[PDB]
Amino acid sequence: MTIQDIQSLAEAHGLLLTDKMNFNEMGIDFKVVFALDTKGQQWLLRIPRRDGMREQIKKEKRILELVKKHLSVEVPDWRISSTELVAYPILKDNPVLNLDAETYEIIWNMDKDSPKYITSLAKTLFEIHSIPEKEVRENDLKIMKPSDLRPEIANNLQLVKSEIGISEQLETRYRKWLDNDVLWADFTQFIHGDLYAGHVLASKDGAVSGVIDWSTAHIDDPAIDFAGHVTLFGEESLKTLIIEYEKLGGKVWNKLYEQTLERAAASPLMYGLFALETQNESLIVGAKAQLGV
Ligand SMILES: CC[C@H]1OC(=O)[C@H](C)[C@@H](O[C@H]2C[C@@](C)(OC)[C@@H](O)[C@H](C)O2)[C@H](C)[C@@H](O[C@@H]2O[C@H](C)C[C@H](N(C)C)[C@H]2O)[C@](C)(O)C[C@@H](C)C(=O)[C@H](C)[C@@H](O)[C@]1(C)O
Ligand SMILES: Nc1nc2c(ncn2[C@@H]2O[C@H](COP(=O)(O)OP(=O)(O)OP(=O)(O)O)[C@@H](O)[C@H]2O)c(=O)[nH]1
Ligand SMILES: [Mg+2]
Ligand SMILES: [Mg+2]
Ligand SMILES: [Mg+2]
Repeated sequence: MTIQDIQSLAEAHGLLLTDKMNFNEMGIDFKVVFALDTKGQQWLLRIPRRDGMREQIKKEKRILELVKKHLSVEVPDWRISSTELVAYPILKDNPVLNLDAETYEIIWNMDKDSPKYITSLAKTLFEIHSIPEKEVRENDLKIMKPSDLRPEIANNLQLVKSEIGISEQLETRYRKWLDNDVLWADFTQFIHGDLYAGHVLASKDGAVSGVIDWSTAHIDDPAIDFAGHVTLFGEESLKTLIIEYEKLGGKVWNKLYEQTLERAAASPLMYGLFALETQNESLIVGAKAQLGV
């Protein structure tokens, strides 16, 4: 897409943009543009990459209106939310990490060992997970009960194995995990559902100030909101995060740490399931790579 193409799309939605813009291709769902309007306001544009995304756009809009009422940190304040374009004013701080546009390598915008990141991330996790189930239900978001989690993952495994394939090693791990009763919590809570450093905004000291990408939010296993952390920060950091979260009153179980590791390891299964649901071949090919087939 050209700069002029983006200017025309934005003008079609009442947003008059300068030609000063740069592109972020990190996301699978949306191409993002850092843009600047002729009054000097910085804008974040999210342009759907696939056909048939209208419902997820309207769902994410509803999610954001729900969560902004409950969180101390900023979330995107959508002003345009058509089937063609999503736009919100840029948030205050940079994400904790970015990908290098050329190399695609992680660029860290804070010291990853920042202690403030752990304590403030614990607080944000506590606030997200505190959102009342009644409000989630009233907003027509998916609610998974504890009894739903293992049957769903088992269905996911059968579907991915049948449609794409899975290595024998990954299958064995996933089936041990599904059978390991003590790992699974007896409660579910409202979660972000795609939470990792790429979606957390912080000042340079590591104090979390915002969370961005919200289409996945629903009630589910809380460990899902810890797996992205252990994937990039490691097991001892995860242990510290769990300790800080419990200090705030976050609901835990003895095996939350172990469950989080298995959720992190289930990333390829979740990617394969997502790719199949999109029906997008390029995505399915990428998932098949991670599945070891
Ligand atoms: C550092 C940067 C890397 O991010 C991660 O590794 C984090 C830690 C994953 O979250 C991990 C951890 C966790 C908990 O998500 C936070 C888990 O749910 C997912 C499956 O895997 C991400 C984000 C996953 O994306 C998410 O995949 C979901 C299936 C759908 C979701 N979105 C489009 C709706 C999408 O953003 C997923 C599968 O790795 C994307 C594929 C394409 C990649 O391999 C890409 C190249 C990643 O390596 C990455 C972006 O470079
Ligand atoms: N600084 C800054 N970067 C942002 C902001 N919103 C999005 N980004 C960047 O744009 C990228 C893609 O935007 P997302 O909304 O995550 O796109 P997506 O397609 O939903 O992403 P995934 O579902 O994770 O694949 C993010 O990973 C950030 O690097 C923002 O408000 N500020
Ligand atoms: Mg994203
Ligand atoms: Mg049990
Ligand atoms: Mg997203």
